Amino acid sequence: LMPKKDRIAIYELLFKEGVMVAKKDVHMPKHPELADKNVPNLHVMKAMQSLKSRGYVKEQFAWRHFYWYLTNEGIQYLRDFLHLPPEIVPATL
Amino acid sequence: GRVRTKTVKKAARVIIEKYYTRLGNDFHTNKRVCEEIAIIPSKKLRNKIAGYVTHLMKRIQRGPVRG
Amino acid sequence: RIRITLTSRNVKSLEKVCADLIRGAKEKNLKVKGPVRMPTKTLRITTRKTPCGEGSKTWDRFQMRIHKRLIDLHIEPGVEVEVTI
Amino acid sequence: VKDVNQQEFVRALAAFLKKSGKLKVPEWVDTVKLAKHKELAPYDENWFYTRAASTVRHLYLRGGAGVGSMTKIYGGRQSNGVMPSHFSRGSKSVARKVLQALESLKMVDKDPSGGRKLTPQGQRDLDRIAGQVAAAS
Amino acid sequence: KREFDRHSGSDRARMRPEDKRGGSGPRNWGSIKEAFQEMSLDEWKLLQDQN
Amino acid sequence: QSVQVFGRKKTATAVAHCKRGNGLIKVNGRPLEMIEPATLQYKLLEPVLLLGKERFAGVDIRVRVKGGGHVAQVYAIRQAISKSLVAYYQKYVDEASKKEIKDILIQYDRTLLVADPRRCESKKFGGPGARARY
Amino acid sequence: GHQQLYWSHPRKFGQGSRSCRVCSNRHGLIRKYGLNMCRQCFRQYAKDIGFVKNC
Amino acid sequence: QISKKRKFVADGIFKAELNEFLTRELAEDGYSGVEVRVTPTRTEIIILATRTQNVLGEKGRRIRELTAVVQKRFGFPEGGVELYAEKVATRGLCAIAQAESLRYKLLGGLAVRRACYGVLRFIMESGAKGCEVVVSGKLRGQRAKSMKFVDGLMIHSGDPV
RNA sequence: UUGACGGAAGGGCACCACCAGGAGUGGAGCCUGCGGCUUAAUUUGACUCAACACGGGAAACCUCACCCGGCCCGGACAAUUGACAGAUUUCUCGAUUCUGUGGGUGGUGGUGCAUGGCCGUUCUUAGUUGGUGGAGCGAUUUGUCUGGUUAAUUCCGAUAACGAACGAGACUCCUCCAUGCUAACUAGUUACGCGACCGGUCGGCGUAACUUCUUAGAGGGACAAGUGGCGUUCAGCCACACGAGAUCGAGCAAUAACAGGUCUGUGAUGCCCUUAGAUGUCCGGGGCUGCACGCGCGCUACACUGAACGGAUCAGCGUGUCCUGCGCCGACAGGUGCGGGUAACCCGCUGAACCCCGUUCGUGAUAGGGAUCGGGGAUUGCAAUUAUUUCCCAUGAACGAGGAAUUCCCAGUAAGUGCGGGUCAUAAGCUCGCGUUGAUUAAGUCCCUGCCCUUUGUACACACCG
Ligand SMILES: [Zn+2]
Repeated sequence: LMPKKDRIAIYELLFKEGVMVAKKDVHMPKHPELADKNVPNLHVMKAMQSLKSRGYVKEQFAWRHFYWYLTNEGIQYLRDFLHLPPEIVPATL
Repeated sequence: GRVRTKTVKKAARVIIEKYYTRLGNDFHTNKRVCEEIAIIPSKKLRNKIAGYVTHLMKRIQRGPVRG
Repeated sequence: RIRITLTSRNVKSLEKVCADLIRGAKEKNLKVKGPVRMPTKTLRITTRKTPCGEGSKTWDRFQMRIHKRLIDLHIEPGVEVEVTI
Repeated sequence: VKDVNQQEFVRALAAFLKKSGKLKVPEWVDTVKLAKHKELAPYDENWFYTRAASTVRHLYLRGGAGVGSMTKIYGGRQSNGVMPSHFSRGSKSVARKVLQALESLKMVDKDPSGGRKLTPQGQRDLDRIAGQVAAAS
Repeated sequence: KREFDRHSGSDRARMRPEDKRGGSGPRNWGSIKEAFQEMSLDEWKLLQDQN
Repeated sequence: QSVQVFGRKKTATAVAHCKRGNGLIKVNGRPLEMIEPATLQYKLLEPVLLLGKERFAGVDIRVRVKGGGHVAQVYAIRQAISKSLVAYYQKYVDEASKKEIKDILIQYDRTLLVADPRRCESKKFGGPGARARY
Repeated sequence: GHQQLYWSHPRKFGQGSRSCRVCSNRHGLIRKYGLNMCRQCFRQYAKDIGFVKNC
Repeated sequence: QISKKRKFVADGIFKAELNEFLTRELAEDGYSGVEVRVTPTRTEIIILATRTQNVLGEKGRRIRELTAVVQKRFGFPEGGVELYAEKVATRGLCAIAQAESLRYKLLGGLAVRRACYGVLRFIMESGAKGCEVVVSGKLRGQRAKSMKFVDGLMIHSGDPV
């Protein structure tokens, strides 16, 4: 349960670049990349968990951090969720 | 505990059987000969080899060595 | 006057770039001060070998040596360079 | 202050410092003990003259000491009962009040760099006592 | 603490490892036999906010 | 005309500055007979009592010591003074007078001219010290 | 008032306000030289950091 | 402003975390370590892999995803870190590459004697003076078995190891 | 036949064995760890070496896994949010929890007898294995041995074996010097001027010479080399001269084994179990500190070879964004302002302790011992009560070298002595290091206790836990 403003701020950042990182810290007040927006770090790791469970994102782990990558299924889903044309692409494409 | 390993003794015998004319009864002279005619990766091993060459050279002058 | 600080964890690669710095600057007719060798620093870490408490009190000692040399005139991986005035 | 025995030097300098009745000698010299690691007060009644003679002697040898240094100079072993003994610094107020007492005699002044050093007057007075102990030996 | 440690406390495996089917089988150890690019989202947020 | 010779105990490095002049022997500015340990006062006077004051009556010696303990500095001072006179008699006096000094100091105690390499051993885990165990 | 109560215990010191940067473990931690990793994970990454055994 | 004692440690902790992250990521890509060359201007990461075509994406997107993941994890500025995937030769002389080649034959379910003996000869023909493969664990049974495979000579003690 | 084992024989080695001795431990108090008791819980792992100051485990909360109370979902994926008031009524958020059926998830939950990885131990003992040749139908054997020697299956020698590999050694890091190089305003010396004091002192100030002291690079040096003696005059040993040394201290460490430790180090992990009235998770409070007791590592002692009081005088390892210097306040513990140091720069010439030199104390349970308690001052922190530590005053216990037993140790070693690191908001009676002072005895032996090897025996081979 996260606000719709914070729900799209995580996806826009995930779509602006091609990757998404987050330290496994459910008690971290603000995400280091989403510092201007009052987005709790728990919302970032829990919103990316819903994307992983639907084949949209693949994850990794380096001792405290997740490493999320937008797949071809996830790029098209965010393209419809953010109401974007087929013309835009992430920074990794 | 002054027993030489087979690495020291075997290398010393091959040096004599190939460079008997260059060696003598002086360690410091044989120490420089073995440094050139043999590529020894260590200096302590060279001093052990050259020191046993000097020992064997004192035996050759009195008779044949079984090795 | 420029002071060049050179800090590395391996003396061979640290003195390799140190000699090339002195030689590379001596051909330019620059009066340079010799390489001042700072006292080496050994980062001691004495840990317990076993991941439990059953080991026979066997500790393992680690070292991380940081050699420091400065050059006062008027790069290989593992060597840090920092110039001053 | 060298060329003579330093243990008889501080005893003769304290006698000169007591015969010259100008030292401060605070009121609590009868109640205080010179360190937290000490069990009893000094046996000698005139301990403030003995310490002042020894303090000005340390400033002759190593100037710019200060209160924190004289606290370390006069430190010692601290018995902790059934626990092992450690080093303990001396008294800070005793070291501070004995430094200000030497300054009233113009023998010690504030060092420009660090703490307090010896004055040309104090260096003269210490060398005079150093000559008396040499002739008396 | 166990009295007889070497005595296996199971009827499925002893203290000495015993292979299944003598090492033969797919997931077994092995028997002793003979075998040898257009604009990104940053630009889209400007084109939609300039009108 | 002066030499600077060092004498080394465990960690006591005493450097004697043997320089021509009168019979002056001082340690850190203090006279030789004024060092705090009076029990070891004769150990510091062995180079003078054996060689005689006439050999030291032409050179000033100013020893500077640092490191080690009280006893280590004693053996380092007497070693620096012993070798500083030998090194002085070698570069500014004839070699015959050097052997006349060395044979007196070596026959009495070799530690006046040769430092012993004994140092503290590293502590091993599982014990209170180097050798002892728990 | 759960937002003012969840994770409201002051954690600015002690063994609870710090953990291993490798496995989130709070025991056997090594705080020297800014390692901030438990004693069991340092032995694993000793060569990768640069700590070798000479004696 | 960080001291040199903590700086050289922080440089080693970064290389330790960077190497381990690439093991869990480039496992099926023949990853065999990295070389971090830090310069005062920028930092370049050299990835060593036996299959470089997989370290790079279909058009070079995975290499873009790794360099974008490293700049965000370690606070590197945009365009401040560069990753260069390299190809290591003589795969038989790489212990990490041969451990991956053996692991991908075990999960396929061939054997532990036919698989290790096959990977033991690939190392010997690659110019190695000696090899040693040890497979421990449980397989087809409750009890764990240790299958050791040696070839040539192996130095165990001393500094040359 | 090869292993394993033996309560069979022989041989050998090792201060985790002995001998000769040192310091002890066991006795006292106390600090801690483990049982046993008690307990809403007194989490739990480990129990001969190879459990018991161990899990780097010195637990105020957190840690935390235990106990009793209350929230929270952090319920992937295929309407609902918060909240003022007081002990129930309103307002607010807006598709983000929609309730169920699916069946994810997380554990300091079980299983170390399902495992990985590390580690301990066998054993840091010297052991282990190809090629070719030889013996045997063969498994296998020989090499890999009667003996001598060595720290060592280290070597010589004997020799159906010869030549080799791993281990040992070599190697790596260490300290011992080298007035010879390379260089040093983040190291110093010396000569100089300057200036304070009575030619001596000056870590009191200044930039020219150059590297002894300091730092650290390179290259040297030591190899039983030289001499004498003992020896298959071999392998080596012993004693000497020379010399900075005539066995220096770690690290690494084979074949192979344990039902050794660890699931409570891991987003190492199989399975089982618990899954929202939770074994998840958070926040309070308590516990792990609980005490008739039986033990294990330790500290302090039982003094005059000493306690005190005072004088004097010497370290090294190392750490520092927190380490700390000066001027003030206070009796101490503290406080306070101004400072320095991300460091060979500041702390810092690390003015350490023991020790040394005076001064009183005088078989004395005493100025030995400072345990147990009272009354106060401070510091750390959100908060110390079950006293966190610390200071001051007072209280002044057992303990007069310690039973049967038992531990460690051969030279800068034992022991004494203090320092630093780790733990650390507060922080050492622990441990890892460091220097300081500095010995007695021993250069030997299988007597004991431990393993190793050969021979021998076996109905054992899951291998005597047979
Ligand atoms: Zn960890």
